[PDB]
Amino acid sequence: TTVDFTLHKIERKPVQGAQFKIFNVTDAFYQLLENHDKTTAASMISQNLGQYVNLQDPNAATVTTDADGLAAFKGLAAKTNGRHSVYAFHEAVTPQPYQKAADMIVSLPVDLTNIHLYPKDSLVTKNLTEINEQAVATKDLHDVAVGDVLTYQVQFQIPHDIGALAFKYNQFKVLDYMTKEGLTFKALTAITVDGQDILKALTGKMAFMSSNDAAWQQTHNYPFGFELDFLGGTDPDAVRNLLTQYAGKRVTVAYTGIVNEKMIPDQKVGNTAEVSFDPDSKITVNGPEIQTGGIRFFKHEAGSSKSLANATFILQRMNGNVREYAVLEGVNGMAGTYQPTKITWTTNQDAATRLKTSGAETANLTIQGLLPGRYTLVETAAPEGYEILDPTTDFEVIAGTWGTKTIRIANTPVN
Repeated sequence: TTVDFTLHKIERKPVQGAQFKIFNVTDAFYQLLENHDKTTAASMISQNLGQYVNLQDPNAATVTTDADGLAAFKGLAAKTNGRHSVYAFHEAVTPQPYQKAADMIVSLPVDLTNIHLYPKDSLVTKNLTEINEQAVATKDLHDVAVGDVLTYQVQFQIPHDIGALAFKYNQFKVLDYMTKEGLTFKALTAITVDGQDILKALTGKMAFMSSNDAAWQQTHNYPFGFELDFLGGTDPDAVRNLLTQYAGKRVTVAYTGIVNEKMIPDQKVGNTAEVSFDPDSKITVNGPEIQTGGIRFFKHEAGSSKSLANATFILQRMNGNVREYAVLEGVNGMAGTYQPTKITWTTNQDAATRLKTSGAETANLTIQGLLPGRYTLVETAAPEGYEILDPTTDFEVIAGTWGTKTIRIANTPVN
């Protein structure tokens, strides 16, 4: 009825600061057991854990590694609804410069009370390193605004025997993609190994494709992505010679992506990097999730539920002492539902974008692409026939959603 898990994060060197989260996936596992083997289930959850769990669940117990790189999870249940429990583990945030461990899983009993796990790192790794050229923390979930330039790094090892004849290696694929929309591929910014950029040597010598290319949609299904084959370009030989002199070393592929107006809230969007040396064998990792914010209002005649169009608003934010006001690009000829390509901020309120209500029934002013935190909707004009009731409506964009509810705002009829 009771078990313990002692996690040991080490990378020779122990690692303090790494936070782990435990997930009970007992019933998620036994669901797959109907269609699948124990091994196929065990791996499926380990591979794509976020498919089976909310990875940022508050209730999922979380602990941080101490000085010794050690993290206890005391007193777990052995059973779970008449099944021997199966628990999954996930490194939620990692300190610099360390990498994110693989998402390991265990099925009970094995019996053993004090169970010591040692979460090793994945053979492919992905991170969100920067947002608008400013470094962020390595964590499983990042909240984003529309028009943000996101910088990703996919890291993987070169085989020790890369220059073998048997040539042995004629393919070094690197495939990144997202299943759901939200990003557009901006650019490949570097390919570094041994802290030295080899992108200039490789350009015009690899195969390289992305979402922006006409050849992508016929060959790949996905809205965002890029494919990169080192040994499948116009000069595979020279590119193999280049890689052999860094045989064993860790290549990092950096690229930028732009958050677009198809990115919607209530939708966490991950990416997946796949590395393959042949069509037979792939090593693969899922990056961190990203989500954006939004909010809905209902402008109405006081007392009734009468929707009032052409009530003008500006969105206000605090920057410590400083008031700032939203400037929405890509919203020429929109009203009610605003789906901007970039929300940027100004201290001059005369320059701020005037948001006008539509007169739709359910909610007649929506904004997407917002960061979470506190805001204030300021009514600059009531529609003709109505005076303003309360000039400011302060609210909170909840992290990754449309909010807990649509915010009703009343106008007073003059007659």
